[PDB]
Amino acid sequence: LLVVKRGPNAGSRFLLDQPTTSAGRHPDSDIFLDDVTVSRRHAEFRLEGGEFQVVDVGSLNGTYVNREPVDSAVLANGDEVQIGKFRLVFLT
Amino acid sequence: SALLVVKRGPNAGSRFLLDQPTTSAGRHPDSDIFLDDVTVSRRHAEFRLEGGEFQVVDVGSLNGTYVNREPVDSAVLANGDEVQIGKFRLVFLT
Amino acid sequence: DSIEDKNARVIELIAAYRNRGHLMADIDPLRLDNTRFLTLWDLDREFKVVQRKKLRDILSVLRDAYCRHVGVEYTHILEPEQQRWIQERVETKHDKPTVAEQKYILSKLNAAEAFETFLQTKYVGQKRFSLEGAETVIPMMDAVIDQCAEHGLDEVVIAMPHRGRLNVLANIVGKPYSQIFSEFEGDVKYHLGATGTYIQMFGDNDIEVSLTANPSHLEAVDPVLEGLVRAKQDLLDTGEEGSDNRFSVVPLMLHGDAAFAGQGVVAETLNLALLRGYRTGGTIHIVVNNQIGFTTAPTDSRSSEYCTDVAKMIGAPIFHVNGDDPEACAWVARLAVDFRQAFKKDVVIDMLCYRRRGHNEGDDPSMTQPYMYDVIDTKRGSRKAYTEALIGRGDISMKEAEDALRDYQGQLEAVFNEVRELEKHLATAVDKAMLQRIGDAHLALPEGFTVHPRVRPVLEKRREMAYEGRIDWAFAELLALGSLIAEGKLVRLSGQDTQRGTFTQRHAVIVDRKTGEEFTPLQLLATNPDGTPTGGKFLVYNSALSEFAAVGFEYGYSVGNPDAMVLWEAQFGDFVNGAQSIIDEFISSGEAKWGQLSDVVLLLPHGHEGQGPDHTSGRIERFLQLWAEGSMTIAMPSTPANYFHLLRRHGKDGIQRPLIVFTPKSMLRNKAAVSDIRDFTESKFRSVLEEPMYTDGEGDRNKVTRLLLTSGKIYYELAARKAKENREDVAIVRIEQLAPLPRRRLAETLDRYPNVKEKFWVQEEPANQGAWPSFGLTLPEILPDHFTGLKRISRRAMSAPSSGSSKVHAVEQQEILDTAFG
Amino acid sequence: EDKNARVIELIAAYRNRGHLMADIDPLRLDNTRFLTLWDLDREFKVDVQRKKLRDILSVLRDAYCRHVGVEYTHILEPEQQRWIQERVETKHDKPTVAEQKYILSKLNAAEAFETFLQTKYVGQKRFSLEGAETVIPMMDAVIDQCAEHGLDEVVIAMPHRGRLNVLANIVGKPYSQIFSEFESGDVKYHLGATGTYIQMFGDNDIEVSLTANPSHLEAVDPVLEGLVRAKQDLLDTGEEGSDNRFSVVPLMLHGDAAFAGQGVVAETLNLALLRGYRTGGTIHIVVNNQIGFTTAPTDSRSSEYCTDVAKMIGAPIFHVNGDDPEACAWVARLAVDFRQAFKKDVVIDMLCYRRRGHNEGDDPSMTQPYMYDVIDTKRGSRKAYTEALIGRGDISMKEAEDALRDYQGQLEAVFNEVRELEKHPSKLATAVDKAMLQRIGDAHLALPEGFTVHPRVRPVLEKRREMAYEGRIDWAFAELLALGSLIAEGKLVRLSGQDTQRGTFTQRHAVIVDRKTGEEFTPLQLLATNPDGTPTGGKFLVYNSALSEFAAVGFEYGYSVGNPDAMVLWEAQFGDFVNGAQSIIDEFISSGEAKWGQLSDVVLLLPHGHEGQGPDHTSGRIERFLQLWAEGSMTIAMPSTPANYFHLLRRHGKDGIQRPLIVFTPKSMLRNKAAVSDIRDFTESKFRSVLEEPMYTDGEGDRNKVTRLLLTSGKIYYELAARKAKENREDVAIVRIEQLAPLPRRRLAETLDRYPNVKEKFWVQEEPANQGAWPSFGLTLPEILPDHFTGLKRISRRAMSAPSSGSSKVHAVEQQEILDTAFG
Ligand SMILES: Cc1ncc(C[n+]2csc(CCOP(=O)(O)OP(=O)(O)O)c2C)c(N)n1
Ligand SMILES: Cc1ncc(C[n+]2csc(CCOP(=O)(O)OP(=O)(O)O)c2C)c(N)n1
Ligand SMILES: [Ca+2]
Ligand SMILES: [Ca+2]
Ligand SMILES: [Mg+2]
Ligand SMILES: [Mg+2]
Repeated sequence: LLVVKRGPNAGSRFLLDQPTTSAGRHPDSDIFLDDVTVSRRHAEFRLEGGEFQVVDVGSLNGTYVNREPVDSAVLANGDEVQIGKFRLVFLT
Repeated sequence: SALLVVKRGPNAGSRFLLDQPTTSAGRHPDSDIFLDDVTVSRRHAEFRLEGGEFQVVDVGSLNGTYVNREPVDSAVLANGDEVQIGKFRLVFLT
Repeated sequence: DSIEDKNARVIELIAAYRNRGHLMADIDPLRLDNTRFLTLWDLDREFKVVQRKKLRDILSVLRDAYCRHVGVEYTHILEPEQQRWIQERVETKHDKPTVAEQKYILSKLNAAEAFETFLQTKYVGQKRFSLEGAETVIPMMDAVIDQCAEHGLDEVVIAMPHRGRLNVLANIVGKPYSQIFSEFEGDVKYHLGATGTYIQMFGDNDIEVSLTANPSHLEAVDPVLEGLVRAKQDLLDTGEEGSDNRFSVVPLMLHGDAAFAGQGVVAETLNLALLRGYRTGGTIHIVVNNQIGFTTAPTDSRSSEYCTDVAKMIGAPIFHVNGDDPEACAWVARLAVDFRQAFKKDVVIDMLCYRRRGHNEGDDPSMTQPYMYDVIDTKRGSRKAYTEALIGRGDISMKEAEDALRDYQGQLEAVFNEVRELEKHLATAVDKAMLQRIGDAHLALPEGFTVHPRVRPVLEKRREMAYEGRIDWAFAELLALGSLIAEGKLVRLSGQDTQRGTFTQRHAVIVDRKTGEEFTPLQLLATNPDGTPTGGKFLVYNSALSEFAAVGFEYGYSVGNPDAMVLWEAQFGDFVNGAQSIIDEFISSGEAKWGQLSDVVLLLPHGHEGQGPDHTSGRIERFLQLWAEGSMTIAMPSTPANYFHLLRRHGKDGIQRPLIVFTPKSMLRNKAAVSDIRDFTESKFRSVLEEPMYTDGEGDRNKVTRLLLTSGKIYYELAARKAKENREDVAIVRIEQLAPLPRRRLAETLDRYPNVKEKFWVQEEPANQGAWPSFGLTLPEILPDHFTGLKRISRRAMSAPSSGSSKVHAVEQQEILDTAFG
Repeated sequence: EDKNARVIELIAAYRNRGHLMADIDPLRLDNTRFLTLWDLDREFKVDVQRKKLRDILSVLRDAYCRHVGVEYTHILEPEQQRWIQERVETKHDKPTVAEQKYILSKLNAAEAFETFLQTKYVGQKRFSLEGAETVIPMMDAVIDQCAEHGLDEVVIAMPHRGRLNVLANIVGKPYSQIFSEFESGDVKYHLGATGTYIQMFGDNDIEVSLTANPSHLEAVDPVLEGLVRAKQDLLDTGEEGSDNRFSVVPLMLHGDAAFAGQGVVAETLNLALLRGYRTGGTIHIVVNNQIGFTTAPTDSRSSEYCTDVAKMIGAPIFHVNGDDPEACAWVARLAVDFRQAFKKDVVIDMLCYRRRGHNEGDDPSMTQPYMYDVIDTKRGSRKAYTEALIGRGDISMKEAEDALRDYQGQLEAVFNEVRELEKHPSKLATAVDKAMLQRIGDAHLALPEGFTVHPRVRPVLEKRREMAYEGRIDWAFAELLALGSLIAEGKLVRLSGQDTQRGTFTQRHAVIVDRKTGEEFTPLQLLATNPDGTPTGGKFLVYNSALSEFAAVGFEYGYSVGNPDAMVLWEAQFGDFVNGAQSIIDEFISSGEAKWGQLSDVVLLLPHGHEGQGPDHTSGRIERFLQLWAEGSMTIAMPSTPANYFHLLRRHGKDGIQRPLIVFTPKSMLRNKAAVSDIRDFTESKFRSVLEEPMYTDGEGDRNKVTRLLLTSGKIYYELAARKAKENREDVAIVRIEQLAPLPRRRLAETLDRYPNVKEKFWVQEEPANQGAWPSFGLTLPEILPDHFTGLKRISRRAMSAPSSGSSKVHAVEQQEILDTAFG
């Protein structure tokens, strides 16, 4: 589960219950993050077995996990994910 | 008898005859030669004739009296001399 | 030459770079002026600066600080601590921006260029508003707002002209494309106000970002922006009339190079920057300097080196920056905010750029500027140039450049997609206690205060009037303002010498005869008898000697705080023509054009008294000509009580509409022009007034065969002539509210005079002025059974408001009275 | 080494900031206003000289910290900084006794005049120069220095304070004229004047003049500049002259609060170095009495000095102590020398005080108790200077008595004279021949050798030759035909405005730019030379203005006043921006003749018309100009044809009458193919104040079939005419009123009598009902012509608080509604 803590859609929740969950500015994204700071294809939330992973898929402004830039990271309960100006918290 | 011609001033070209013992020149409206300008004191100068000899005398003006561009208290005038009273320039002729 | 001679030249060289290095800086992205750009053995010699440095190292610091992409002007500043602050931040080795910061700037350049491409591709006639060649103003503005959010400020209020406005709306204010382009046809959207929330990309804060409405009149909005920001600061209790000195509402004023140098309102507005009644704690100015003004070259636009030189008027630091360097642009923007925060003073950013397209459609700018446009045709876009520079320096990889390109395509798709989806589908009366409390306030002087001997009788007369009557005009005004403050209203009153009053009548502020200390009697009404605050306040000021900037500011203030009572007073109404652009473009028309509401009051001293054509008229006729239903209230009250009710009605009606009042001069001291206590406690505003002999006396209206309709002070002279001749056949009716015309009240009043055989509109003004041009035409139309055959009695038509002779005035005045009773 | 670095920085500190410590305030209101001791006798190298620190300090304190505060290190030109430095950092020769006595004589006249004014009349306190009398020897020193450079004229602009004093003691006007039928006060506080100044010590005379002005402070500033520029162009001096002397000098006076608060000050400074507006430098004098009515300087400005705006153009600023008339006269002479050397503005801030209150009965201690308790201790400038001369031994007690007698006499001179005083339209042809049209057409193709025309400009040049010989003359060419024929007849034509060289609507091309070199070519300048090679005396002065309305309109009004024989035209980008110059329109253009007898022939060109471009690109506010009009003040027109515009301009330029002309000009009508004129309209016609449809004047139209008359003005005529042609509406006629003011009453009556079967008349206009010509015509036409216009109805847009709707779709719907109503 992902809850938006910062952004125009603050308080919005998104369920992570698929192998791949796309997050970006593309209107067909599983998590549509509508802002100029978010690339059309920005990140993906990948589920393999019991672990949830965030993957940057070539965005301009990058993907941050707990205020650190990442290419890919294994997510853990309470982690903050930053996609453009959006700040999301990952919950179990 | 002598003449004063105004060469510089609002009344340029004007002529004044010097044919009496004293001829007053100043801003006082009763002057024999009324020189109407802020640079001319109410009582400025006098042209004094005695025995065919003409003399210019400063009678306590603020801006003084000049004869041939030199400041004077009194001077014996001679044909062609330039007298300056305030901004007015007059030539003395015989 | 010795070491002593060498030193003297080194210190002079350091001063030369600090003073004039900006003249050599690489600030022009077009490099149009080619001519723009101690011995060699001295380079390795050390010199005292309390450091020791080689001349080559001194030169290196000076050239990097003053001669690269930033030209700094600051040695003109008179405050040495301000010069030192700039010097310390400019004469240091700078830390290169991180890759994340560079990519963020690129993301903003991507959004700026994608928006311009959309605008120029989807619609016709957008070329004139194009930001192409000046796109770096978007990451610059973003850096200004982000730095304000970094200081934890509350709001940034923007004012700007058309160029890049829709770009700013989307990429700075954050408005959705569906709202920006909603029913898009230039468009009215280029003039409308907006609000949004800015979220820091790298920090913890948010900040409100707004944009004020404006006409096409370049720079006219500058003082409106200042007033709006001040009104918001006063509400947030920040700044000059606030408990904190944060000035947490920031004006961000955008300009063009030709307009900034040529429009006098720029100087008038800069002149307000440190004034107690007008300061906003410093404005951030951005000049979009594309080195052209339509077809006009800078040499025909200004008489100085820079378009920003007017800002030297108030000792503002000036930063000339190269628009092709977005990192230098963002850095200058952050430094400007820091300086504004440290010293509460204006900062000017001159962004040197170019205008890629022609000024209008079909316009080939090489017709008048062939050299500039042959150079522009070789320039690559700001985004492609910045992308290539990042690759060249190795700041980003080719894979990251491809990421940036895909981001740009996505920015383009986002706007085209959304627009594609959009195209598819109350009593004003007060009690006696209230009057008495305002009267008593005038004598509740601080302990040890020394009233001037000529002011003391005014204070005592006001207590006397409050309890016994014969209330004069000046006291009735303070009774209105004072009762509003006691009811919790903020009252802001200003104008030239407005604290005392031009005619020594107001005394809103009284000055101690021995110490110069000030006392404001109406401020005592901000506190209830029990000691609790009412929430009300009296903000009264003497303005600068301006009409355009001052009227603009008061309009702006009323827009920023709709709950405030805002009054601007002209010295004489004859000088309000200096603010004609504010009257025409904002006050009279802003509601119909932009939905922007204002309750601003204009007080215009008016009346024919023989003081000449510049001390007679507030031009009633011009304000009546501008009027249209629901735009303004226009009045000329004849009694102090009617003025009192007019102001209280204006302040309590819950309607935001400007009020224009033609106020008196000699009628201030007319003993017949006084009001009874009953008029304040048991009456209301009277749009139409009858003579007291009919309402309070034994006058017989049925004897009246000639009706005189009028307005203002001439009423008293007409009434005196009627009393003198005992003329019961003549009645005088006053129209107190000139607009909207009180049609119903006027018809009901005239019906009370059944035997009227002739009607005249009587006025002091020339026939082509005053109320006659509009009333002569409108009254027979809206009331044909009352005003058909209506005739005029006035001064003859004149090209000036009056004669320049007081003797001619007196003869003309008597002629009007003689004609009225002939 | 560390000591030299300190000494050099100390020298720079005095040069940059010594003015902040100078003894400039005669009231000394601010008390807080004002390397070791062993270093005082150490020698240091200075620019190459060797001087003791005490001697360096002595030169610096004398140059920068005495009665003169010098501001010049802000100047970007180093040669200008060096010039000031050399004249300020030298030991000055004390004035001679004759010079000191001359200054005293001028202080005597200034104070004697003020005493007279305050003693003889009531209500003169507001205009008092008491406490600022030193501005008279200062102004006298400015004019004397201009005469010393052998210049032709000094033209003064100033507000009310000390005006009658200036009239008498500077301009040299007699008391019998100044005080004639004496009563903002008397009208003489606003009137213009001319006189001749004679040097007291030199060989030259210089004309001195004073321009008229309203009470609107600083509004006259750009009018002064225009007048000076027009006089300079006449004397072939300055920018458009064979010499670079700029031999006509603007002397601009101001007050401290107005100089800092009025935007027109910055707008006017901004013109100072422009090719179309420069006058070779203005001498500014600020009468800084450190008050503005009841307002303290802290509420008037956001800067240290009231003069800080002049830093905009890098002007040197001299703050001088008004209690030191020698320093004041010296600063005045240095200012003239700097203006002569660099052709740039100089500002003199004269610090003084206001002895009396700003109004009668007004005690200024009510609002400024501290300042006025200090002023009450101040002795008069004249008594103070007389006493100082005695104390220093410059004059004897006998000479002090001479000075006192002089003062008493200055007093008597004015009282005695006043007591004695108290006891006592050409209508010649505007038509030109075919050869004249062809010559102006051919000029457009007579390009300099090697000139490269822009490919989009070349067809415009060729079309003008084609139109000149074959007809269908468009609006833009008809204008240049008018201006060109006037230049060929020997007239000076000055045309300016925003982007006026090319034209806002790319229609004028008065100046064409070489595609390869940027060199300029002006086709109409070829008309300043006759076919035989001799000059006509005519000239074409065409410029792109600054982005100003107030200063630019003021300048053009001023220019026409300065040269009544010039054709002067100012063009608005859109007529909607002329409200920025409302103070010039109201205070000068529309009213100056009735108020001051000051005449102007200035032309205002205002692009106007409802085309759906919004409320700031639609109206020049015809209604405001018609409201301002009164008989003989202005001509107001809205021509519908290029030939009628041509004749209107030629009538205006050749009538020998100095009266402003207001023209509501077209935008889309510039390219309206029906809005073209035949050659015969230029060669065999004249200006037509009222126009009928050509089918009645030239065709076979039957006026007797007309039952509905449509009276209108401007471009809507063509839309009305095309709707009449489409529907063959013989029952409807369209009459145009080309001249809106003065109303062509007799011509309009004679025209309407030609339609005997008319049963209804309508005034048709694009503008909202409360705008355009309807508010004045709806009221005036039924009164001036009751047998023709009783029952006259209006067809227009509904009344609006703005000139138009902000929607082009709403515009188009409203435009069609007017046409449908007109033919309903
Ligand atoms: C007060 C005013 N006067 C005139 C105009 C007409 N006008 C529109 S754009 C323009 C030139 C603007 O030049 P600049 O300030 O450099 O801005 P740019 O268009 O170059 O951004 C002018 C004169 C206007 N809109 N407002
Ligand atoms: C444009 C304009 N606005 C207002 C006024 C009203 N007014 C007359 S005198 C005065 C103050 C003048 O102050 P300052 O410029 O210092 O001149 P001073 O009277 O001190 O010589 C004002 C506001 C005016 N005449 N013109
Ligand atoms: Ca209200
Ligand atoms: Ca004429
Ligand atoms: Mg520009
Ligand atoms: Mg003053």
